[PDB]
Amino acid sequence: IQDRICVGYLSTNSSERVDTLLENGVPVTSSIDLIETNHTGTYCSLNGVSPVHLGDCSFEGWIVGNPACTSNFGIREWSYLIEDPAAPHGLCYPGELNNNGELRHLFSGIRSFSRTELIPPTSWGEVLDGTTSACRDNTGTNSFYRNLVWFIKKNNRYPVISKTYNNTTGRDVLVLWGIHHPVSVDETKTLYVNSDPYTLVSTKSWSEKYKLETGVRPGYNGQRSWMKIYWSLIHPGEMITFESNGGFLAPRYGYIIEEYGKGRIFQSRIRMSRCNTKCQTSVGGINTNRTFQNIDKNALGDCPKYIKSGQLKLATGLRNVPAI
Amino acid sequence: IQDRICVGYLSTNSSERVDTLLENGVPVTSSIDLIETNHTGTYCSLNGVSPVHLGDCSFEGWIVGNPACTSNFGIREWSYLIEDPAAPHGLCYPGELNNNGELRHLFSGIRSFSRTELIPPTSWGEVLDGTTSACRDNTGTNSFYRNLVWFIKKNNRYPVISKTYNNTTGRDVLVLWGIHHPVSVDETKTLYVNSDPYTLVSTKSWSEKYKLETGVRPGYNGQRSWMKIYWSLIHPGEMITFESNGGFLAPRYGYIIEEYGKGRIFQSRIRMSRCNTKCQTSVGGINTNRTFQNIDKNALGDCPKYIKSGQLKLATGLRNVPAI
Amino acid sequence: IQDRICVGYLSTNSSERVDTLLENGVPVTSSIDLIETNHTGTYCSLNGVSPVHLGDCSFEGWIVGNPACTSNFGIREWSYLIEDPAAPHGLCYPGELNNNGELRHLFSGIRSFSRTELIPPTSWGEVLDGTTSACRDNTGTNSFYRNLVWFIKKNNRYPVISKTYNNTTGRDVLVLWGIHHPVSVDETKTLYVNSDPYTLVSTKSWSEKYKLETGVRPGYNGQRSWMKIYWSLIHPGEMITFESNGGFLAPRYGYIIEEYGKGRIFQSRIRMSRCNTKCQTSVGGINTNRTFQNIDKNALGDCPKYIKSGQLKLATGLRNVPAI
Amino acid sequence: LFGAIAGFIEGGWPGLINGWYGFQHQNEQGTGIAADKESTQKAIDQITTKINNIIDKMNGNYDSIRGEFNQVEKRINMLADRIDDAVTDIWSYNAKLLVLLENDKTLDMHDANVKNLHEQVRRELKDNAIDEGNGCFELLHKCNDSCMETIRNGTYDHTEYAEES
Amino acid sequence: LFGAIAGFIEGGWPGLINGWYGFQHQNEQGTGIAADKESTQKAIDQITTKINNIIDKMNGNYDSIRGEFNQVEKRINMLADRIDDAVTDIWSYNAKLLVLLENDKTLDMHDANVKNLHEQVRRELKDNAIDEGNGCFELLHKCNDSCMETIRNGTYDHTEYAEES
Amino acid sequence: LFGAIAGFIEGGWPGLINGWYGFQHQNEQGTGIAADKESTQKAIDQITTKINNIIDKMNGNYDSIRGEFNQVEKRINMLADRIDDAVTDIWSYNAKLLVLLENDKTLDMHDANVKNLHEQVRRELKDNAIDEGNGCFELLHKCNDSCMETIRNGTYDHTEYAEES
Ligand SMILES: *[C@@H]1O[C@H](CO)[C@@H](O)[C@H](O)[C@H]1NC(C)=O
Repeated sequence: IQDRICVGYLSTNSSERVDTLLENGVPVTSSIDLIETNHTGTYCSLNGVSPVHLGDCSFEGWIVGNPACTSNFGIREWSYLIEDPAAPHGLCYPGELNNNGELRHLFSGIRSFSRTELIPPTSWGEVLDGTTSACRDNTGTNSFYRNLVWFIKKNNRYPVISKTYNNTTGRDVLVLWGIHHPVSVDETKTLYVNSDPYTLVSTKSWSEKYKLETGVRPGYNGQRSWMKIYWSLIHPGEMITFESNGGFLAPRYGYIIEEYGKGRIFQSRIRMSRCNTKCQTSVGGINTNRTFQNIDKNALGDCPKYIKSGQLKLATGLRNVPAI
Repeated sequence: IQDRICVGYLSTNSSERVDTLLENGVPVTSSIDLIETNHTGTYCSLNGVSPVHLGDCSFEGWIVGNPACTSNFGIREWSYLIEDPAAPHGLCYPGELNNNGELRHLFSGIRSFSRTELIPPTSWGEVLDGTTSACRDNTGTNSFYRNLVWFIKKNNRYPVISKTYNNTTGRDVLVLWGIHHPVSVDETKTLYVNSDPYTLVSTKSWSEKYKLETGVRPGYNGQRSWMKIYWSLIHPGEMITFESNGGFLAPRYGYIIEEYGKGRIFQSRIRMSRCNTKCQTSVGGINTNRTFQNIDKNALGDCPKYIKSGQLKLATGLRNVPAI
Repeated sequence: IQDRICVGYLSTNSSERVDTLLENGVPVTSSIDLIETNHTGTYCSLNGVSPVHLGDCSFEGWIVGNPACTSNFGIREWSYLIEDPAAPHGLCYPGELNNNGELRHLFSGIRSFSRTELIPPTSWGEVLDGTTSACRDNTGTNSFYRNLVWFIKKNNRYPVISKTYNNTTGRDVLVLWGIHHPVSVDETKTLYVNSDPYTLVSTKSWSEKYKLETGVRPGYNGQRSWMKIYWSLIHPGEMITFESNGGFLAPRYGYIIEEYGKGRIFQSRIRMSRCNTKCQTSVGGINTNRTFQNIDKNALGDCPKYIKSGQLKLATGLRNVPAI
Repeated sequence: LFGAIAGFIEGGWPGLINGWYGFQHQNEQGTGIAADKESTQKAIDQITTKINNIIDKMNGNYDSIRGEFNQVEKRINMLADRIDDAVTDIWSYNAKLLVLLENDKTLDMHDANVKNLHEQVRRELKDNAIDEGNGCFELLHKCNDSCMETIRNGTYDHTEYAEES
Repeated sequence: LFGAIAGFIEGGWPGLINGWYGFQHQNEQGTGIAADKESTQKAIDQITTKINNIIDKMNGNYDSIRGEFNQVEKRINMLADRIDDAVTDIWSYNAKLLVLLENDKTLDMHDANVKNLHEQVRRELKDNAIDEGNGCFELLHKCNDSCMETIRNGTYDHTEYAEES
Repeated sequence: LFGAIAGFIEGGWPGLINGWYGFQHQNEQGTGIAADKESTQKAIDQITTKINNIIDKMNGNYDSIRGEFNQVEKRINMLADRIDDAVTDIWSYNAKLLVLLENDKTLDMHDANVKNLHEQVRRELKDNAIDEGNGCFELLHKCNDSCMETIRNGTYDHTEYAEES
């Protein structure tokens, strides 16, 4: 016969298949996966920043300083929060945190955090500090929230106390105060002497006046009265003044915050770890250069986009058609 | 001449045209429509589940049990609600439903619904039931909201009444109560004897205290006083206690709800029908396998996506070029 | 040699390049830009409608009629608002505007606007008008907000005053009123005689009762008391009644509004101009037929979509491959 | 574009039954039209797969983004409507563009298919036929009804005819 | 890709006036460059239709998704900004990808157009010319200035020349 | 589709090393398989650019659209989830469709590449070889191992062989 030369293409031993718009399950020589399906299954640090586990405490009890909770005094920052949905500790004394939804959102993740003493606990005047069997500390001693001071009568007299805070930090500052509503007018007399006491809280943009709402609540622990805890973000250069003659949980510790609301409160019951990823889900940490993921719609950080899809194979090679 | 064979393609008698990216109005042999343009023009059942027409009543009057409204006692479920925007019946007694926007949203569509008696209407103590000419029933007799009981003085005495509810249903339960604000301190004396009566409502997470706000309102029907109706969702295992010595519209009937907020409150004045579709719009029901629709942006259920577009024709055949 | 004819294509002197999916920086003979990058750098009229500059006043002071602010009496419409973030004038008397966020949103841009006198300032009864050194006018004379009238005791007597407004305009009407909280019960006696005065505001759908919250606020200018200003949108055919015996900032001027919330409150420190564009950003006006823009995410009107991208070049010509 | 449809084959055939692509012959004994079930069915399968893919992959939730609001919560009501409208605008543009894009590709696919069929026949005949440049082939030898079928079914052998040419 | 532009026709022609595709001839009496108004205009019409479609179909509302908020409603303010940002991210990716996709198709369209023009000329000449495989055709007979025009306008008849070949 | 892969070249070559497209020869002195580094690398570069473009252009923020809410703000909680879900549905459909669309184009690109390679070889040989219509070329003259290389590297000259044919 004669000399001959032929043009051809690659064939391999592959079961690799892709779908095209015009055809299903087309054999190809090579392909890649677009969707990330692998994760750590743990809580990791997010881009170099460790989260904060709330232990046995709810966010509410943690943020007001429940003595049974681990203190947040040493915290500098957090990428996200880890909370047990059935946490035993919260507001140890029967009460509610006002507007806690917003606060949760703002404290989901903060890049700059530091507790600070707004007003000296003894600079208020002639009042005593109240502790309770409802808020015992790590020891067993009667105590109270770290961030608040329960002012009561001293020497059978409750004077009109008034202190103010000046935001000089240059950043936003979270302030907490509270109102105690006794079981009866008899108890507010026993605790604060003054009949029908009030608390007036004001900035230069708003002013709130609180009065007592006496009654018996179906409480927990030992008590049957009710506390309402409020909060406000004080902006740089702003000032907030507190004046009261009873039933007043005074501010002591506040928080200096910058770059906040950048996180998430995960309630997932997975384990914390030494790993570090750029994307954290409620199911595990993700570390991939892929831009899609079908693992968990609940994700935070520099993540691949979550999509509702099975694996997607991008063809790189050619149609794998077998040898003549 | 010689034998010959030719290669060719299909031509037809079509005025069918499609647009391509490079050319407008290209003749093709066949094409399909992507957008659904046909509907029933009626209110249909949505995926096997019938809606609920509110008749001559607004949602507010329906949810509190306006005697002139048809009772919701027999309802088990609804896919959506049908409401006349100019409905004559609502809160028959001069008043307002607090946070009605949220409630409307939560009751737009519920998969599991059942009315239930929270607290026995006679288990409260020594009080009478108040009826009014403002809330007459189907007969013409003086009555009141079905879900609430208007407690008044009995034998010139209004005792401190206190009952509590325990959510044992395993599902979320909607509870309604109310505060009546008389025209003057004279009327609260006539109705409740007690000067400056109160109502205290509490769970283990929150507590509200209500006092009376006396004054003359520019009311309707016969009355000139004012009622405020509040509500709360009680979660499985939670309890809510009511204590009052006057001006209190007590809870009687609540609602056990599961899988809610899945609906819509249509106000469109179209007719209800025996048909059943997988997509309901405010203009009619849609039943199609197409994934787009340009009929109505207001749509609920397993719908084609609404898009702002005229009909879109996908070419299936080839360019229809006429015979040589 | 022989006669010959050749087929070829265009080549040019271009450094013009585009990217394709398969190749970067491909030379082409011609291309166009998809993204608009040029703007006026000024505040322009938006589609024929001029904005409104708030001068030295915040929106709050402007909307209640701070005497130091330019009056809005002659305004007919506005496409958007221009506000200085550090505006010296606002609520001249120490106070707060309730729910100002919503109001800001609703007044960001209005197509039909006109101030109107709800109730005659002298038709209220036996009361005097109060002016203050805190709210001086353009002259230096003591005055007060234009839209409100500060009613005080006349001849040592403050009678129960009651007037009502009927929305007959056919459009939505914004109404403003206010409550004044004196520094002490002594001041409310000096100003209003009556001990524990009240204000009752009601429509046929809602009713609010206001009482005074006496106390000393860390105020500004001369005063140390506190004012709270409230508002409500009265719908066509609705009526709002005011009854009070002290501490009441009565409504005088309201606003008739149609097609609102269509704007934006720009706080950018750029200059206003005689130009007219169809898209206004916080950085300048945009006038282009292009559908994309990478100038400013803050944009209002008939705009190109903002995208996070460098310039995008669409190839029109062919691959520019040089001459043989 | 592949230059066949409305190109060198300048017109279509009405009376081409049950097919998109086909053959037209003429020997001493008649004429002579038949669809090519092979390339037609393969094309039908592709269009069907394309249409199904476009529709079947839209398996998400596409009803309105809205809630219930009273007359005092206008802002949140307006944001909900604006967001629903924005999502609608994304789908609107993608729908229009996809149809334009795919109609372009569908038409060119058909063009490519008949061009490939034409090339397939040209490779069969080789030197046994003259390419008239209009979709037709002039045979240099005689062709049975049987011979035409061997061309249509791909099994035509140019060696068993090369000499009459 | 169709193998013509930057393929077997390895370079472009500077000094091709008012056209994308054209002809270059040489007979005993000169040279010899002219655009093909037919295929050039048709290509121009397509690019114009494409560009207009891309732009005209964006007829929705594309300004910011945002509202006015005070300093006490941070959460709703953040969600509004995040949603606006997300909508922006969808348009950003689609814009970039569409341009990449279409630039691919535009370039290949031009490649296809000149390849179809080359094939169109080859079919005219038939055996009356040698295909040099570089976009050029060597005529086996002499060609008038009139003859060149009959080639350019498609009306060249290979029968009225086949014998000088 | 370009009719080469799984077309007139009806099968692939296992044992084609370090390449997608290549040559298979046979002269008196052996055989004879080698990849074409030129067209293979160019194809590799394109697929790499395509894959990188698809991934690199997604440079936005794609984590969840959600916030923190208490049990009393259910409506705003539901709207946030619905919006996040809707954004997710847009990306889901685009991801699936893009992969289908691009797999279509990737396969056809390969088909086009080997077809262009085949045409490139056919233009080299001209009349010095018979086109067997299966990707093979039957040489009319003898071909050195050196001669085969001149064909593979494009530098084969048909004049320096035309006479043995
Ligand atoms: C802190 O507040 C006081 C009270 O007026 C003010 O005088 C002082 O200027 C504030 N601090 C700073 C940094 O200005």
